[PDB]
Amino acid sequence: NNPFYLRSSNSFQTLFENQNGRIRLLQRFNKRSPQLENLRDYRIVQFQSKPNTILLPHHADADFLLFVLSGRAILTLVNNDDRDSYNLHPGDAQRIPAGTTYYLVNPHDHQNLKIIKLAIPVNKPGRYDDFFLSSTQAQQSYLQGFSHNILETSFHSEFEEINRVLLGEQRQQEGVIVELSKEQIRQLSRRAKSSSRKTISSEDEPFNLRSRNPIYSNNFGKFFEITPEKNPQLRDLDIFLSSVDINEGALLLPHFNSKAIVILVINEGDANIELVGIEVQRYRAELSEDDVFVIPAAYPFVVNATSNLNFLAFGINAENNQRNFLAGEKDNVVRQIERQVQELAFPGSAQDVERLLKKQRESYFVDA
Amino acid sequence: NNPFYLRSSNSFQTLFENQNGRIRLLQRFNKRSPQLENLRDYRIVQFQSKPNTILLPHHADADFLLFVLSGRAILTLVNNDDRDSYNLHPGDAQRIPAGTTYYLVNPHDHQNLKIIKLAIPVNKPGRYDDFFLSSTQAQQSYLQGFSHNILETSFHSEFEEINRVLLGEQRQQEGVIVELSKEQIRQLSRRAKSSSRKTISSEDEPFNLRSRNPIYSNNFGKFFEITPEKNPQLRDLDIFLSSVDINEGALLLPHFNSKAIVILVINEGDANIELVGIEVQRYRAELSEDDVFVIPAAYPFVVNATSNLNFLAFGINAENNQRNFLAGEKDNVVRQIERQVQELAFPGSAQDVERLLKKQRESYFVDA
Amino acid sequence: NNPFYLRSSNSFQTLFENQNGRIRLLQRFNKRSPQLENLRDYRIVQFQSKPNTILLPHHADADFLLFVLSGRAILTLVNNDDRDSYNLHPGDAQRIPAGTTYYLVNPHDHQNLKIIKLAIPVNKPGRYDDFFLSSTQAQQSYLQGFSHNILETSFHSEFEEINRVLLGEQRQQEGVIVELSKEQIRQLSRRAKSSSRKTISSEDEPFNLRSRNPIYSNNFGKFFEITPEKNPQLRDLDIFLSSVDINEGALLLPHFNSKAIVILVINEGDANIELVGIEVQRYRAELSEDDVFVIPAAYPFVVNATSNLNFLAFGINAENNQRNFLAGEKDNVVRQIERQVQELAFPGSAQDVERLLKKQRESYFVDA
Repeated sequence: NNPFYLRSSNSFQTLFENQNGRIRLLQRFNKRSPQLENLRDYRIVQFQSKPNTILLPHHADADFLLFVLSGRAILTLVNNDDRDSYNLHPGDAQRIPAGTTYYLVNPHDHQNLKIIKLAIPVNKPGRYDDFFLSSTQAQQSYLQGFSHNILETSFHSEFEEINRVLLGEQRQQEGVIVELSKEQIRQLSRRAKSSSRKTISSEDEPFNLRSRNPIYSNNFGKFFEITPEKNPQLRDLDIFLSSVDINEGALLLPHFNSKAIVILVINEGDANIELVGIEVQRYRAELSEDDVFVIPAAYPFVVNATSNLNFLAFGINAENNQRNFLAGEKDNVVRQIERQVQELAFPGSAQDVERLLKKQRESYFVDA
Repeated sequence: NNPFYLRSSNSFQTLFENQNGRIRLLQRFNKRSPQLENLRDYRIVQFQSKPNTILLPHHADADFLLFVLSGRAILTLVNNDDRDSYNLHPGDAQRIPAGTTYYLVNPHDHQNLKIIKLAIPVNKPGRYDDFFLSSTQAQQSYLQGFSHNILETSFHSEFEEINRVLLGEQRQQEGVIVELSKEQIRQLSRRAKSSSRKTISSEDEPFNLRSRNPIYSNNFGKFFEITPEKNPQLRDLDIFLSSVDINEGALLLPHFNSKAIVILVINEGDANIELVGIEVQRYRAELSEDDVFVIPAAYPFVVNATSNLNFLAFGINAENNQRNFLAGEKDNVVRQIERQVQELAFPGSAQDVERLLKKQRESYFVDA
Repeated sequence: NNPFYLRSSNSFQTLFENQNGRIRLLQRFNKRSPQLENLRDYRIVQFQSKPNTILLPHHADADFLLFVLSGRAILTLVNNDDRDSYNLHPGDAQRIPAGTTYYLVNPHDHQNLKIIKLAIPVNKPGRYDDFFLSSTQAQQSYLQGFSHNILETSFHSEFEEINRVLLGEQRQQEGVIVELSKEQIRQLSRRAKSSSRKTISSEDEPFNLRSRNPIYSNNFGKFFEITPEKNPQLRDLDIFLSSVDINEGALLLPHFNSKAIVILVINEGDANIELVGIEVQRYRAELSEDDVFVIPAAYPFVVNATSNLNFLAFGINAENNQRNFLAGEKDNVVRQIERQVQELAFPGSAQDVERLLKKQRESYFVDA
């Protein structure tokens, strides 16, 4: 019973699912246990869709920070007078302001589209609703919420017309993810602007973690990260994003984040995490794809890859976060203690400590 | 019965009242429905007073954003070394910072003074107290909480003297709102600064809503709005103000605010409102003068004026809010949706959708 | 039963205590009484250690605003690639960011080190844990929370040696505050930056409150105060500091803060305090060394020193706070009400109210 571990097979609630894909909402971080209370305004959403599909137009009373784990997506946000459309590849991230109507195409022919969105609801901490403009066997259009008179007046048309064309009270679709012809992807994709090296510090276009060099990278791992200091959209959310690769049989060395609260999601592969909290308490879990683990701020932890692994991290409370390592040569806080203090904090000579800590000649990732 | 509707006769508690005026406090938004949790920091206050009256000096442990619905006022904020007096007219808005001693005159001879303020308590979320300096048959001066010995040392006088002059333990007024002579309004007014075109973006002086052009206006209504982007006091509170007129028998077309939570207050007239939440849920209400209605962020709604109508609205969480209309020609999000997506999202041809969405030819306000 | 008085003897919990000093954590501000709910993210920590001692390296999931009440300290913050020592004197303040490893030396040979820190926990509002790197008879190292296998791989070493050097499962020390030699204090002191007049507005270094002229000073009292206006560290936190000396038999005149919530801490001496809330409510307490008292924003209060007195104040919600006195010549709000409104608000003529407010020729501090 590890409250910071959310196994994908029992921590989600399906919101919409059919033959074309699925939208699952993670359980609230706080309802499991009160140690995660300052995550109460955040939810994780998972979106997955079959090739040649579109998620129909809708908005939500929540900001979404979306990140493409794998596949390809056309994300099109439709404003009251304009339309922004973006071509997303793995590693691409983009903020969707609360209450923006958008739709989401998977234009690939064989690859499934895998998206995670950090949701930030506006009206009530941690709970929001999807408002679907469309009419569909799964859900009613929100335009159906207005009376016959009000609708007739607003559309300057008889109710029969507006019901036949918009609502369908057979003629309507089956779900909120539906299939596309080739011709329509051919037209829906061809206005979509793609992320670039020149977008890493843009205020509107999508940006990509992996388009820049890792902060740490050796023969055993790669750690990509983008922080509020570099991106104004992450600056506004006070969030950082990381995407880290670990070879099978290697680990990310024990470390902790000074002030950021980390939500990590397994994208591919499996891994063993150990987490330390306060006499000390060991928190352990064995993870697989779609699993979620949360590292409270300043709690040390380690990630031991048991297969080839990638995970995404969301860093809440991100501003001026420091990643402090407890082993290895680079970024090792323990080795920065004055020698006389090392002497008194541990049982052992200064030189006996100094020698023990110099042994691991590598940094960040090592072989296991 | 609609948790977002707050009928004026059932939703206000009277804080003070007598023959000269009255002050009432709206109920906590998050008590009425735990659906309005992110409004818990805010309260609505309604102030009304007769001609040639004054609300005596006091302060509160809340920020106020006050707005003059109708009538005329002199607002005087007293500082520890200074004093600022303002000449206020219908549409005039001003922030009173938390803990600022002030008093408030109705200088008019025949017109009642009607004011609404948005309260933002400091010590407890959504709860604050008024601290009256005056000693009055309806509340004790907060000077009276100090003991006799501390009073005498503080003021360097016998308690008899300070009691006689400050407290009167008859010689004191009957309530906190009391009548004024003509001579005194004469004296109290001749240093009051008035709002003006150049005050539209001050941090000091009152700014008037309806002194710029309306952002939408046609033959059926007018929509005045000032946002954080134009006025620095509104930027600090992160609030927008609107004032909107609607001719009897017209309506504000269905629309939603992308991210702003709106508290609206009926200033004059009668209206029916329809609000759509989530299968859809219809929330409907018939409103009149002094009633309040709350629209959560990204919930669509309509407002149908059954008599000539003016309402005031406060937008919580206002920065970069977008107003998205669902019908009419201008700022219509539905009509920004790509055509092939309209075909897949509604049960009807692409031309069938385009043809209906053009039928309504007006924007914003239409005749019912 | 004053819900704003936090008597030392029954409002603290001992976190650590041994022969060389002790750390204590004040009870939650809100668990006391629902009146202080907007202080639920804050906690007070009292620190005290004997001469020639050191607090062993640790970090916490909280920001600390620490303040030296009396004595001398070397504060060393160790970063992942750097180290920063500071030489602290009474009045010195420094923010220790969350998750910053640090150790705290008392280099004095006779005087104790009295420190208070304002904690702002990161993961759960108002609740944090200390993460000691050291393996001591009083607490396990958090490195012990990782498994045998993991620790071997990370430190490239057999578990016997890791255990034999860092953990020691007799060789280790008794508590988290331990004694120091004179060789060691020599060495830990010779790079220790010391606050001065060019750090008053640093974003990094200690700044001394008492190195500037006080804001109020006369023959009875001294009132030093530094605010977020002039120091970026306090600006990020939205906190002011004050330290005020009052001679025995003198008193701080009745006053309120407009918008700041004040946590005061008796450093040295005894005082009677009258607090006034809302008919009016009298709140009284006899304070002495280490007591804590909260003054909600906009509540008038008075400090009557019954022995030579110094206290420290944290002003939460500090930006643009105004201090309004209610007696004396300078910064007296009551003396700024127009004559005619003084005529209406008190049962005494304007001439009688004029004479009585003028009678206290002194300001801020006066003699009892």
